Amino acid sequence: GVEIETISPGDGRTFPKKGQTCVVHYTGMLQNGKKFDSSRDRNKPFKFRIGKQEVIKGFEEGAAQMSLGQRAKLTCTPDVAYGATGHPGVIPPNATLIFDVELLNLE
Ligand SMILES: CO[C@H]1C[C@@H]2CC[C@@H](C)[C@@](O)(O2)C(=O)C(=O)N2CCCC[C@H]2C(=O)O[C@H]([C@H](C)C[C@@H]2CC[C@@H](O)[C@H](OC)C2)CC(=O)[C@H](C)/C=C(\C)[C@@H](O)[C@@H](OC)C(=O)[C@H](C)C[C@H](C)/C=C/C=C/C=C/1C
Ligand SMILES: [Cl-]
Ligand SMILES: [Cl-]
Ligand SMILES: [Cl-]
Repeated sequence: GVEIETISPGDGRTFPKKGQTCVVHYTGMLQNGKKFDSSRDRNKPFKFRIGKQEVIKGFEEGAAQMSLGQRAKLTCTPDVAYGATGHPGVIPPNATLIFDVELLNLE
């Protein structure tokens, strides 16, 4: 599943709701240490809708349990990420993924 380790606490009150758009900054790396992406380096926060299966299960389950302003390390086992298939040309089969996510806003 998804394991969450807080980097900085959020407000402890405002969490993503049904129908809301999450606005985050993230950095992703393979558990071996290779960084594969960062919304921070492109200076553009990442947006996705809660409950719309837009992102991998671990990323959305991690964000759903975060409050506004929280930053956390999410460790995603392959069954909540890209599983046996991987993501073509970027994420191999059976990859555990680490995401550093900050919940910036809810729209
Ligand atoms: C260039 O960078 C890519 C993101 C890259 C791709 C490669 C991976 C390593 C990665 O680097 O992100 C990465 O860090 C990663 O693993 N991510 C991104 C951050 C959230 C977690 C994860 C993810 O789920 O990616 C996603 C993963 C790769 C695929 C999805 C996984 C869940 C599954 O249910 C979905 O089935 C459909 C497919 C990619 C996304 O987060 C993008 C935003 C979402 C989609 C494409 C779909 O949800 C699509 O469904 C119709 C939509 O509704 C979108 C909004 C429609 C519009 C037009 C498309 C926009 C595309 C934007 C693409 C972007 C910024
Ligand atoms: Cl790297
Ligand atoms: Cl920015
Ligand atoms: Cl923002």
